Amino acid sequence: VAELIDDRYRTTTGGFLKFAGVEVQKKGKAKLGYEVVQGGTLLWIPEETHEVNKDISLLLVEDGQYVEAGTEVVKDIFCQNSGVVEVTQKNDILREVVVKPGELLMVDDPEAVIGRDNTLLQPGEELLGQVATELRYIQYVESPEGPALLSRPVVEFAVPSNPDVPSTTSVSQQTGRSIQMRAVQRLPYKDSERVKSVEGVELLRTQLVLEIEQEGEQEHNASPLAADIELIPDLEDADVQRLQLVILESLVLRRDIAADATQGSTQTSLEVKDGDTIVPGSVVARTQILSKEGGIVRGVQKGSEAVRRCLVLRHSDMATLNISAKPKVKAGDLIVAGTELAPGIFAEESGQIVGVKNYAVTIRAGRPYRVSPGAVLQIEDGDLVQRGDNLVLLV
Amino acid sequence: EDSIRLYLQEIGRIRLLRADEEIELARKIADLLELERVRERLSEKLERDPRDSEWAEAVQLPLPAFRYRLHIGRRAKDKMVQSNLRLVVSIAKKYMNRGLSFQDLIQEGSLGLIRAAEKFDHEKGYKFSTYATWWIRQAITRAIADQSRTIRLPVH
Repeated sequence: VAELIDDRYRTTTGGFLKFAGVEVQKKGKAKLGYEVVQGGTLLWIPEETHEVNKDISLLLVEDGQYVEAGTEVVKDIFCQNSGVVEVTQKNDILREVVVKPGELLMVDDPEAVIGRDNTLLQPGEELLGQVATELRYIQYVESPEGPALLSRPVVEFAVPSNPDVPSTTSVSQQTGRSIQMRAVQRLPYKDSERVKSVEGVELLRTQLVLEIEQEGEQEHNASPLAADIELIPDLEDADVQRLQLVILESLVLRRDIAADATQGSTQTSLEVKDGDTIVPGSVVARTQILSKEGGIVRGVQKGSEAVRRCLVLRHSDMATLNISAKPKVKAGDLIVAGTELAPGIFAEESGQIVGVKNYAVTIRAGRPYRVSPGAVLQIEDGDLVQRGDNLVLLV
Repeated sequence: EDSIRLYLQEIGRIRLLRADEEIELARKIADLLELERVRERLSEKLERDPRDSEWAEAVQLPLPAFRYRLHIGRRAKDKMVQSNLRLVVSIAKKYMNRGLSFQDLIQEGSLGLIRAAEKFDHEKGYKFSTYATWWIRQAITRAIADQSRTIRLPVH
């Protein structure tokens, strides 16, 4: 949503991630992608680190003691220090001072330093007869230049699956969609890891990875977008945003309204309550449209009407014209328009008459065009045009 | 259909080889300084240079052995040179072509680079990133305007 503050697993001096008994299992996203299940223990030895590969003998690096309580001199850099300084020369020139916090002590009585070595003061046990105050992480080895002890500090805190659950309650419209709350912490890193001198105020982050699982997209609208947007009717009065993190299948329909002399009047109808899960079988949205003038709408097809052409009958469609002539024509004579066509009197009629015989004709309107062979057509039959559509061309 | 692209196109991949070899070069930076510096101090006492290899070093130096000091010390101030040929674009951009040509505003900048190495300064405390440029931009400019209007101009 939003990013939380969790001061625990902060600090203001560097590190050592030598932690205890937190656990992801390494799982790659011991990283962002952070797991944080289990660890009321973060055994950590904040520090100073200076990866500056530089010529040998700059100013002076001194092992065997901590430089100065406050900003100390080193080699043309200085130090918001916190203690003992692993001095760090290696290969013809030196590269990275690693100061690690605090506390020299003074190991004379030589037989000391590794005489107890990766065991610190567990606060509870103590080493050569010295009150055991806190976790004094034993310097791995210590005392070069002979006389000066170290077991450094440690720092530690308890962080469980989640040290502080937020809200933790969430159900959704869910006609099978399945949504979930989740406030995972986040983790500076894992014992693969050896920290250095950074903000160090970054060793935890209980933000929200809140997800939405389950397939069945049919009712589970945008699953691979089961993905948040959040709005504001919960701004004040229930001021808390409803934090749906809602998704959306806002199907878009044109007005489809134009009363076209062929598309016509298109009827709009809904069912919106504020939402039946697209009402399994819904009257969502409608577009009823109309057909031109009078019409035995006829041989007209199955809705989609890919062929907008629709056989259909108006007063004018059938040519309705005085057959004083004797009963001569019938259900579909082929009038190509000629002479003695309305016998005695003649007419212009055209196309395929469905009869000329009460004296009122039967032709649904028709009109011929001689052609040639040589042809390249488009229309075949049952094709009510609109204008200038292409028909049978002749190269 | 382009030599600028060429520069890319063969040095855009050129890296800086880090600044560690600075000291590896330092050894050579000198050493060359020497090898000449003697050999012309020796020009300069006499013979205006006997054109002799040994005199190429005040201290003794087996011909092939010292031939290894040079060439190696040279590739030192040559690879690093070719290496430090990326950020230069900065000077190009800042000085587009200065009424000349992008390229000529970088090849004249190359007159820098060399005029860095040499008086780049080892055991300094940071790269010529604040010193190499320096030359660079003081070597271009000087050019640029020396260069380009077909009337030289005095800088005053």
